[PDB]
Amino acid sequence: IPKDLEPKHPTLWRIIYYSFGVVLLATITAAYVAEFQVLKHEAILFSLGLYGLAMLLHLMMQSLFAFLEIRRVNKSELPCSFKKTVALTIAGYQENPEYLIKCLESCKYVKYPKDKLKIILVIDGNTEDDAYMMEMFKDVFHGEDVGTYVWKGNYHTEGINMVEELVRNKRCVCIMQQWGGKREVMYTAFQAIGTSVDYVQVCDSDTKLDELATVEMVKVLESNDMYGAVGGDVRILNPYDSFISFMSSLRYWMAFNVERACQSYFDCVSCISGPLGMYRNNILQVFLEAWYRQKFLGTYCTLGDDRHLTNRVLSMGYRTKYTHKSRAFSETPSLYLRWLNQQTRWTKSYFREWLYNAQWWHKHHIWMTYESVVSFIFPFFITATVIRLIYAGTIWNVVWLLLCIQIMSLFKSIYACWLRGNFIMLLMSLYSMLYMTGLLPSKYFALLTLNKNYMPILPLSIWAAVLCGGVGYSIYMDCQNDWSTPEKQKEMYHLLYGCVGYVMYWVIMAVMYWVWVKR
Amino acid sequence: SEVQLVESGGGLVQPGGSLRLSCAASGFNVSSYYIHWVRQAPGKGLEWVASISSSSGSTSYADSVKGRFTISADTSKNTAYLQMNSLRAEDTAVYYCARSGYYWGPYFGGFDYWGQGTLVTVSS
Amino acid sequence: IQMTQSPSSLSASVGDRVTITCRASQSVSSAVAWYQQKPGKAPKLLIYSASSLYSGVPSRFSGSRSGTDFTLTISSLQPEDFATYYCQQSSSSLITFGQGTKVEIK
Ligand SMILES: CC(=O)N[C@@H]1[C@@H](O[C@@H]2O[C@H](C(=O)O)[C@@H](O[C@@H]3O[C@H](CO)[C@@H](O)[C@H](O[C@@H]4O[C@H](C(=O)O)[C@@H](O[C@@H]5O[C@H](CO)[C@@H](O)[C@H](O[C@@H]6O[C@H](C(=O)O)[C@@H](O[C@@H]7O[C@H](CO)[C@@H](O)[C@H](O[C@@H]8O[C@H](C(=O)O)[C@@H](O[C@@H]9O[C@H](CO)[C@@H](O)[C@H](O)[C@H]9NC(C)=O)[C@H](O)[C@H]8O)[C@H]7NC(C)=O)[C@H](O)[C@H]6O)[C@H]5NC(C)=O)[C@H](O)[C@H]4O)[C@H]3NC(C)=O)[C@H](O)[C@H]2O)[C@H](O)[C@@H](CO)O[C@H]1O
Repeated sequence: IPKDLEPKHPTLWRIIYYSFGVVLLATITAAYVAEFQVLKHEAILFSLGLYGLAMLLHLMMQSLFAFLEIRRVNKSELPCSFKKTVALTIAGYQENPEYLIKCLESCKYVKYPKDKLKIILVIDGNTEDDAYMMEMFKDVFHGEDVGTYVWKGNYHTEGINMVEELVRNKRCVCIMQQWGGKREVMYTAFQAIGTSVDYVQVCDSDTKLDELATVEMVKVLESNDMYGAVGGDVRILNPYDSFISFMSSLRYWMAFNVERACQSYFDCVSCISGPLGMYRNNILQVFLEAWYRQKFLGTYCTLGDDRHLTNRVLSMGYRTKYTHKSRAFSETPSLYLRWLNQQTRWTKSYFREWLYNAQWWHKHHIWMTYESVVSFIFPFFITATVIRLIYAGTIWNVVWLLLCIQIMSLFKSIYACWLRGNFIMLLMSLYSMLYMTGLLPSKYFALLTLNKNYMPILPLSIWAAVLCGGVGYSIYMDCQNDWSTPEKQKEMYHLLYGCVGYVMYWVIMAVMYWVWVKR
Repeated sequence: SEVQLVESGGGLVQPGGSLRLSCAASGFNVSSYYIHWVRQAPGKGLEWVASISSSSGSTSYADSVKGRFTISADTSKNTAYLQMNSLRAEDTAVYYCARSGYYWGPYFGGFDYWGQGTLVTVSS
Repeated sequence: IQMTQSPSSLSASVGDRVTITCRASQSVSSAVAWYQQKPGKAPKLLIYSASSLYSGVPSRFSGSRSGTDFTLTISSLQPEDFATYYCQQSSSSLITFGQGTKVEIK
């Protein structure tokens, strides 16, 4: 029944949106190159350029829009007539017997009528070693409509009829199928769902669900018929496993309650999270076959199936939303090279889906294409500025680069602390050393191997070697100079104060981290 | 434990009085299934009377039943109840009890595990 | 809403394939089920969702739908198959039963 919902003049809007994107990129590059100083004074070896003003304006507008969306969501209340059917879809491969039980109990004890909620769990690898998950599923839902099937096959390898009738007629269903991947189980569940439900909620085998997540998502979906998908806030079960887990939790809060909120202000959320997400069933059934059979210019994709789901939803003119009243708890890596592998995978999926997302910019707000362009072009300018200031041959240059990076991080952390109302977000300033060391080389590693474990060590080694050589060259070249001149003396009176401030900031941040974590 | 449904409270009653039939379930929980009351007049076809969904409170009746009859379900005894007041001479039939699943769409599942019949006679 | 069974009374021998047609004016989001009942006994479920077969029912019974019409077919009529067959259009807030279609013998 739903259609593409194209605009009245698709070609004109396409042309003007592409022209706007090209003009924005050209203007940003011209402002970066020109280095035109706006505000200046003496006795200060730094100024505010047009590029810096543009970045500050972008940060200000993103913060303002996120705050406005959060306030609007908080103020409004919705009926939730409780007349819509929901299907909770869980996929499992080898989930820990400790996390799957929590997930199943959370799904069972959610706050939604039992005659409107139907739970389906699909398990990969019916090799007699994965029956411990079906047994636990049966144990959790002993006194309900339970249908369990072991399918010696798959949808892309009878069983199909039994699977479909069990999923569409029963309430709690557990299907075990041959191993095909995360896409295979999700496709099997979506196809077996049919037209038996109105909304399809997607979950993982590890996510612990809040009791109000389903009802809040249904409430936000029922308000407007234009909405096709919605997400929710995702928390972390283990924020104290290591230093990486704590930073990951802070980054999760930031990316969910600032970036995603700002995107949802214009109803153009780019990605719906895996653990929390609701989709309209009719649109999903429309685009399911196309979504399954998608390749990146001749290569199958096994990454970012939630980002691709959101892209498919957006490609039909249907807007995606975000609500913070629905919460869930997931698990994040606590070890290096594993968080690094996850970040590399996410960057690969984002780069691969950027080209597909660029096709449907005309159907949504101009903020979508603006943010896509700026987020795509920011890291390259980051690297160029870093290289130039590193190899400029002055110690004050690298010191000021570090100070500027930390100042931007501190501004973001202060805004996050004010928005959340809680003070732990000041430690979000510590993500600068993680982004500048691993994430930046990982972006280029993902870009150079877009078509495709101790492998991402090499980009880290190259980046570290380049940085160390640059710092050594700058130190050598400033060691061979005469500082008796009154210009290098003002440079010295800046260097001393900057170093003192930098060390003091590092000391207070480390002390605050230890105080907040140890207690 | 095999699914069984037993009926109680049927008999003779003068017109205008009241009756309380009871449907005792065994082998399952009424909170995970629908409970329907179906009656068959002497020498006639089946007629649906009322339906109750426990843990949700959804009750449905018929045009010739609504207003007079009430349906409930007690989970402390794991039974269902049908209270018929303002009985008429036309309500004499054999009342059954049926179990079913839930309504999702074009798929329902059916009326599996029918109970026995209890006889109600409204006459002078 | 009205549910009409086409053959009110049907007679066939043993081994005869017999079909029963059932018409309902409300076929938007309501499932159609087919039940069988014998004298002095509670009805038993034969077919649900207008095509699926209940566990334990012999594979001779089958169900089909063609637009508004719903059909129940018995390929071979065994002596134990003589009973009264009923339709049911069951959705929330309204359930409607069919009537008649008593299968007899010559
Ligand atoms: C000679 C002459 O001409 N003049 C002389 C003077 O010389 C002059 O001196 C001055 C001077 O130095 O003072 C000098 O001026 C300076 O000039 C330079 C240029 O040379 C100029 O640059 C200076 O301005 C500053 O420059 C900075 C800069 O370089 O950029 C700039 O900093 C930047 O500001 C930005 C503005 O906001 C800011 O954004 C930047 O920070 C980064 O932004 C990124 C971003 O927004 O994209 C961030 O990246 C993102 O972060 C988010 C955070 O959460 C992440 O979430 C995100 O990752 C995504 O997260 C998702 C998620 O949900 O988690 C992921 O989704 C996942 O998807 C998968 C599937 O795909 C799913 O499976 C997962 O489930 C799902 N995840 C979950 C969870 O569900 C998703 O995959 C993932 O991608 C992340 N990435 C992206 C892509 O979004 C990033 O974090 C952030 O760090 C910031 N950059 C920083 C901090 O490094 C400054 O703002 C700017 O001010 C300029 N200086 C000034 C002051 O203006 C002159 O040039 C020079 O001429 C001389 O001084 C005088 C002396 O007298 O003399 C004159 O003559």
